[PDB]
Formats: sequence, structure tokens, C-alpha cells
Amino acid sequence: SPRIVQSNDLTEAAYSLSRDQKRMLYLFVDQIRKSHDGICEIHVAKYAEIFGLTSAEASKDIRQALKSFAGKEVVFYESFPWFIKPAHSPSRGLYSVHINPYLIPFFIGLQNRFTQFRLSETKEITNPYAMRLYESLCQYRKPDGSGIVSLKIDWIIERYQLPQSYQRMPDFRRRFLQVCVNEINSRTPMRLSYIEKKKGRQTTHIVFSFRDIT
DNA sequence: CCTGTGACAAATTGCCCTCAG
DNA sequence: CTGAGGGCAATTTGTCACAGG
Ligand SMILES: [Mg+2]
Repeated sequence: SPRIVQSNDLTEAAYSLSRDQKRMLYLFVDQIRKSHDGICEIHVAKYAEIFGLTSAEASKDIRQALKSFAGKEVVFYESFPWFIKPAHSPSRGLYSVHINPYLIPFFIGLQNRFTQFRLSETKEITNPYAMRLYESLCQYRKPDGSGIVSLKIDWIIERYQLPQSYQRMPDFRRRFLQVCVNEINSRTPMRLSYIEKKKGRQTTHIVFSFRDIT
């Protein structure tokens, strides 16, 4: 699929979006790059095509995901509103959106540091936290297509804005870690495992090690 | 403290059914 | 045929109360 290239800033940005909302942002960056005012646009047939949905169901996703963008902010470690104006359909099947102009810079490398991947790697993932992990792991991918990275549990909870109940490690393992690891080792070209780093009686970081299936 | 696990309810998800250009 | 709406049941995800170390 098209190859996405977002800055690590966003990749590490703290926010809470849905699958459909994230799928939507991918396309927003893409189209933006190969294009700023932020005034992007989305088509239902294309969307329905890329992600394999019926024209109808793709309409549900875009329409609901566009409302759920109201009031949501992005915190680049400076908080920013995703949109500055309500989305709107000028033509049947087409939606026009005004991404906060002030956000293009971040959505664009602006420097050597950045993250990239193809839509095929992340189009089969369902859990938005898993989409988050994958992208982060891709921030450490080497030309080989593998890597190893240690992440602070703290950082993960704060950036991925995980549910409060995942502050209790036994629940973070079950609902977040195990879940996202499997999802990736099944819906993406990545094959990964992990080791828990400890500080006596408590897990502090998570050591992720991954290698490309191909 | 810190773990793992069973219940439970709110969310999601892929389908299904209509209807107006 | 599209795509804008209205629903639905089966999973999932987010909480929490317990036993044990
Ligand atoms: Mg959907």
C-alpha cells in the first residue's frame, strides 16, 4: 500500500484515537505529504477499497470517526486540537477536513528523525493500542527489518493513554501486552517477543525484540 | 506490595436491511 | 449500483473483587 512517513514526534505524541480514526490519519498524512493548509479530503469508495470494506460500512466508519474527533487534542512532548472546523461532505461519498494548520510541521519529518511503514503492515490490526506499538517498534526498525527496543511502562501508559486500570501490571499484561503482541504476530509482517525489565518487585520497562517475517 | 483469574458491563466489529439519487 | 442511515449479536476491552506469595 502507500508508504507512510510521519515524524517520531507524532509517533511519540500522547493522544487517544480509534482504529477508524487512525486509519483516517494515515491517509491524512499520506495525502498531505504528496501535497499546506491542512484542508484534506477523503473519499468513501477509495477508503472502502484500501481497507476492504463495503461502500456502506466504510461510510459508517468515516462518518462516526469524524464526529469523535471533536474535542480531541494532541500533546507533543504543547497540546493541539486535531481539527479546527467540523468535517463536511461537499459531495456524496466525499468528506473535506481541516486539519489544524499548526500540525503540519509535526506530521512532517522536518528533520532526519522519523518513522515509516506501509499501510499493509497496519491495515489488518484492530486494537488501536496495537497500532501504536507497531508504529513505535517501526521507529526502531533497521534496514534489515528488525530491531530491539526497551520502553518504559510509564511512557507507554502516558503516550498511548492506556485505560486507568492498566496501571495495575497484572491487567496491563492481559489486556494490553498479550493482546497487542498476538495481534501483531498475526496481522503484520512482524514477529516479535518481549522481556520484562524489573526493579526488584516491579516491572519497569518492556524489552521488545522483532524480526521481519520476510 | 505484587500476581493471575473469574465475572460483568460498556464498546467494537463485521454483517444485514432500507432507500434516495 | 453507491453511500447515508438504522440495527444486531458475538467478541473485546476496561474494571474489580478475590486468593496467594
Ligand atoms: Mg465499522
